[PDB]
Amino acid sequence: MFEARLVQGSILKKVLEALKDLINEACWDISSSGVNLQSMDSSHVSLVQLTLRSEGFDTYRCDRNLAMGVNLTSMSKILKCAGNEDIITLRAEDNADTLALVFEAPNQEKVSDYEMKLMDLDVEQLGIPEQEYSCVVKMPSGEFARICRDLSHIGDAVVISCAKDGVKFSASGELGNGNIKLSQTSNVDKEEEAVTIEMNEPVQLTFALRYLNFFTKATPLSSTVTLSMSADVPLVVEYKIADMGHLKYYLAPKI
Amino acid sequence: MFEARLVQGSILKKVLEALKDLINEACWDISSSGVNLQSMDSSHVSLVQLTLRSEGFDTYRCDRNLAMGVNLTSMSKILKCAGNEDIITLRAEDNADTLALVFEAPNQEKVSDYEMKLMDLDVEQLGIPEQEYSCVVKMPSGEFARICRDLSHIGDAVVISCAKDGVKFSASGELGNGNIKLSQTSNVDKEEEAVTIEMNEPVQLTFALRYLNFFTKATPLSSTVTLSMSADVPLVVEYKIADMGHLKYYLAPKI
Amino acid sequence: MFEARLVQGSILKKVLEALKDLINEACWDISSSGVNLQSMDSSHVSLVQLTLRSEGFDTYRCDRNLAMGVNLTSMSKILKCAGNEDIITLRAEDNADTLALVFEAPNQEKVSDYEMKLMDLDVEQLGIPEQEYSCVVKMPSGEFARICRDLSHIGDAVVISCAKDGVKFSASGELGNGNIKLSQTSNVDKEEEAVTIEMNEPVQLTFALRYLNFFTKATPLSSTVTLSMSADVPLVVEYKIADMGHLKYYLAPKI
Repeated sequence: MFEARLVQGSILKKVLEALKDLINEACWDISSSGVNLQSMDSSHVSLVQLTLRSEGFDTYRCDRNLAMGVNLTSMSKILKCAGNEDIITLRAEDNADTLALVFEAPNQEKVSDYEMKLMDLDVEQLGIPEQEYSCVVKMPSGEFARICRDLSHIGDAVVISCAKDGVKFSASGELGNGNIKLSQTSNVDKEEEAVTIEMNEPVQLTFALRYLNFFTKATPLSSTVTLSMSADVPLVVEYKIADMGHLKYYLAPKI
Repeated sequence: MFEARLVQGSILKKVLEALKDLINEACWDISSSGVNLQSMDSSHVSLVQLTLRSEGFDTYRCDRNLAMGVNLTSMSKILKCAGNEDIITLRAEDNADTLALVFEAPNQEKVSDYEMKLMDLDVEQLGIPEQEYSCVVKMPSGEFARICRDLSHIGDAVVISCAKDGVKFSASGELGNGNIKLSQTSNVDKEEEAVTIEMNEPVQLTFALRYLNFFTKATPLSSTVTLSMSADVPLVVEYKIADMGHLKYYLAPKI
Repeated sequence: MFEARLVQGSILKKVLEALKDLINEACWDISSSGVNLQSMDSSHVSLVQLTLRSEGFDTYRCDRNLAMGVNLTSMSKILKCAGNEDIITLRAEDNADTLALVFEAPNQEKVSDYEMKLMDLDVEQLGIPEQEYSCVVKMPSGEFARICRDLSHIGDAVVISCAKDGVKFSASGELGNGNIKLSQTSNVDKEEEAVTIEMNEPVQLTFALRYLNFFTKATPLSSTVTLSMSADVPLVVEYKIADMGHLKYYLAPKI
């Protein structure tokens, strides 16, 4: 038996809401150390890596490594039947072709029990080259979402320029161009309002806005986001999942 | 002649919003004891029965029993035009076949006078007698609304199974299957957000989920809903209309 | 050079919201006396005329009259990017391309520099010249908005009847008919409905409700609206924008 009881159900709701548009199907690599997902998106452009560590779960049980192939659109639909404050328990027999999802209200008067059909899929594998990056921008998650959205009216691509004297997002198109300059803070007082740049050398990279606008569906999961960049390698957009792990999205620059 | 004055016109806005999707035209039986509507949907699976007592109105007079044929699409349109806190007055002179509806804004600035056909058409008048039911379930209306909404993502039918210690709703379909068990809870005193059962013998019936989703548009009219059920007879779904009367939806099971 | 600055970002946004569904490509006349926009809408039915005097901006400089051809949907989008508390700067250097729109958030965290390509359109004009009208009605803007919206459920045309009593809007279609009567009560009254009317002779004209429902998108720009009517000429619906300027709509009555 695999069995994982997650007390804050909102978290799994949000993860599915952040993945279902970008990718339709993917295998859930389950083990004693946690749950891990790794997939390309459905247009073969970006890469996604999800991690939810075992200890994040209130109760956790994994007799042996499972791989469950999963339609995320169906999984999301089922999770929309969960409340935000439900305790969600995930359960699969060792080689069973189903995943049960139990949504307990907090007072135990209402209990829901769903049994999802798996789909049978060939796993993907990479993980990408772990790297020391030139720039690391930490910033509010709501601010990053709004920027990508604003600039998507102007252009299909965004140039992210970092230097010592700031970060800048620029886009360009048929109706013109725009530049959004977001200043580092010093003493912001809260921690989650900070804009901090860890800079080694200036960098200027171009990314497809369409894909960044997918990545920002993870905003509910965290109040900050970090962008790690270096020349000619994929951007990582990282959202922390409430002490349990993370959702990274990798994207090639143009060129 | 007919005239009924309702100071809390918000109630009548809620009833028409409850009726307009399911039923398109209906007979309005007006008498000195009040308003009684009764109709099948255009597909013959369900029946609605509405009752508004004369004493529920601020003023009421009926000279003359009347069977006004009414287009509920058109009446819901006109009611849209009413303020939330307008006084609503319904009116019919005699050998005129028109229903007038007068909305007087809260601080007598503005009177709106509306009038609609009153197409007296070949119709019905059933009733169907008092039955004794195997189960009667009372529960919060917003909770029944939620279970019908969520299960409609899974299948197009719901098995309702009643038992001493609770009621279950189960559905099955494309993306897998689902059951929601609500427990009898007692409490009472501080609120009736309870789930109570009255069980002479257990019941187990399948119903059309889309119809139950029409019925739940009445959710805003009452904090609770009752479900009376028996083998082979139509389910009743009752909503109380704040000390003026009731709204009952009737649905026959399958097989 | 042209340059204008405003603290009231919001007003600009509301002007574009109120124009952009009626007209696509527009020509802004920028002179030293201010900004002027005059155009038919894209169906050649109604006429719009916007005026924003130079004094209404808290800085204003214009060397040379410019005719800046803009797509109003694209400019509404851009202005959607700005904080409602943002300081806005409009800037152009004289012709081809660049209108620059700069949004500076209140305390210096964020600056947004946009640049809109201008197309070459001729500066229109015609400026149909003023008149004394049989009848001039002034009323709450949100009440005028609500009357057009509601009657649009009954009919496609409204008949405005002005009289010493007050003003009456009446519409008629398939479902039946409706009239709304606002009366002149005296003075010193709490209700915000002091409908006032300056009158030479009762008028009675019909108007397409589709277009009136375009003109009420200006509702946020002012709390009152003034209607000016005579037989055989266009209605004028005027929103005064706070001694900054005005937005006028012209619609001819049905024959």
